Amino acid sequence: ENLPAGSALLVVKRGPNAGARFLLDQPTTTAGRHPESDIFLDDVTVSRRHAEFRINEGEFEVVDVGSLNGTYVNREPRNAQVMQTGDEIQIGKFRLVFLAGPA
Amino acid sequence: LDIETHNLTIWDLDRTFNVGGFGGKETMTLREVLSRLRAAYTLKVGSEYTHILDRDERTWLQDRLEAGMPKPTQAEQKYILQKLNAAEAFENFLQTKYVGQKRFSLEGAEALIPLMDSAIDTAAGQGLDEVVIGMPHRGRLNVLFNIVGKPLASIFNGDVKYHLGSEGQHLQMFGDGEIKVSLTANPSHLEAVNPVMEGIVRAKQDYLDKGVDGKTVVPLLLHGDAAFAGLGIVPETINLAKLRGYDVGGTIHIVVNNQIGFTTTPDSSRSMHYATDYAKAFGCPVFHVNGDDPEAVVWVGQLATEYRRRFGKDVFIDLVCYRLRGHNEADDPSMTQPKMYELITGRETVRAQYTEDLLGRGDLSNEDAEAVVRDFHDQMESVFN
Ligand SMILES: Cc1ncc(C[n+]2csc(CCOP(=O)(O)OP(=O)(O)O)c2C)c(N)n1
Ligand SMILES: [Mg+2]
Repeated sequence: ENLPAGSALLVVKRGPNAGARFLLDQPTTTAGRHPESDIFLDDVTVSRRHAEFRINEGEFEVVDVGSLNGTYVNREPRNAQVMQTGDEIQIGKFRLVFLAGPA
Repeated sequence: LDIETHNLTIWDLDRTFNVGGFGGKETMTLREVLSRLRAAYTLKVGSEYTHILDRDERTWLQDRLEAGMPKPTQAEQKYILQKLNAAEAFENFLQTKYVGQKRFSLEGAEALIPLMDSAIDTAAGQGLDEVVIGMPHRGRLNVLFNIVGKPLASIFNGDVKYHLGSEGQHLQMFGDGEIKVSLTANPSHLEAVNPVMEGIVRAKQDYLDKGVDGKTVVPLLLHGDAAFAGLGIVPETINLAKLRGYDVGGTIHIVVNNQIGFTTTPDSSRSMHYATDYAKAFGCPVFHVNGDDPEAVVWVGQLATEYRRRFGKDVFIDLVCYRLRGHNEADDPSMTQPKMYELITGRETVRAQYTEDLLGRGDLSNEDAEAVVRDFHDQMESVFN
């Protein structure tokens, strides 16, 4: 919409902090239960270091960094995946939706 | 249960007999018949169901018990290990950071946390609205943090924390279900919450107004073994279950059987064989389960919640565990029961035993195995920040 060019957005569909918005605009962004995480998701089901979101030549990827419960993209377990708009990402009991920006 | 009592010998083990549809077969050998009966009725789950009078509800239980516990997936297995890690992490924080909490310890009975979670999750998948919990002191703060979902800040800041009520939400890991969870207030007088909790559930059902086909608020009630057999309020409240103004669609009962009162043993506590023998007066099923086999505990929770929704009657679970410490802060339990506390002192925990069993069935990869170790350190660092 009014998002800067080359950026993207994640929005919490289901979870305690539902409606929260996060901005992907730097080469690596960390997500876990560690209090110094970029995307801080406090629950027993999330691991301290759980996944990273990486932007490489204007292309957005999710990567599992060794969690117990794993990461799911559209109710299917994955180790790495390139995301298209409107994809559901599950980290623990949190469910997030990915929205791209202008090119 | 001995083959000699029925005039059969070792010489009959490999002969074939007509069995009338047992194990979905017309014929079978005595060796095969004995194998199946022992797998179904003599391992980690003991069932009492043949006293029930209705033929359809006796056959439903028979078919499920003789099919056996389904083999759980790897994902399911790791979710059970994460709940045991959280339970034990919180017990350690309470014992170290605060004093006079030895009375209220859950050490010996940590499988309670995955049993309660199994039942609440099964109810969310059925599409129901709320679960109302009533219980005594033992394990209360653990249930507030791991089942209701309150923050640590809220718990640790008139009357004490051990008697006030709370509310929270339960989302479903591998589904799309949500459900409310409530905890009722109570005094130190044992079993006085039983009738008060039932009344709260009926008022909430009446407000939703969904008719006889409804009954969408589930009562979950926790007892101790000595109080359940001894106090008369317990059977007085079960007698209201099927009456016109009082029916709430069944109650799931959990008796925590740690084989001791305060300084008193079961021999001097009851004249019944089991503590859960009031069930045979009211025509309801009983499941006895070993508190050191967590996969069997999660199955019994599921089966009990499914029986309530189908038949609308009460169901009783006996969780056989032990009490690691004494009831007082500074009191020796070997003073009165020395022989029992020879067996208890210096055991491995249920968490430790289950971790050793998963890492020795060779299902897990190298990357997967490292993660199981690191999970217990994560839960600890989180609580002690
Ligand atoms: C009505 C009533 N009678 C007696 C007591 C005293 N009391 C406090 S704890 C306790 C022992 C209860 O043992 P049990 O029910 O087996 O559970 P445990 O605490 O061992 O888990 C007793 C008798 C009480 N609190 N309330
Ligand atoms: Mg007891």
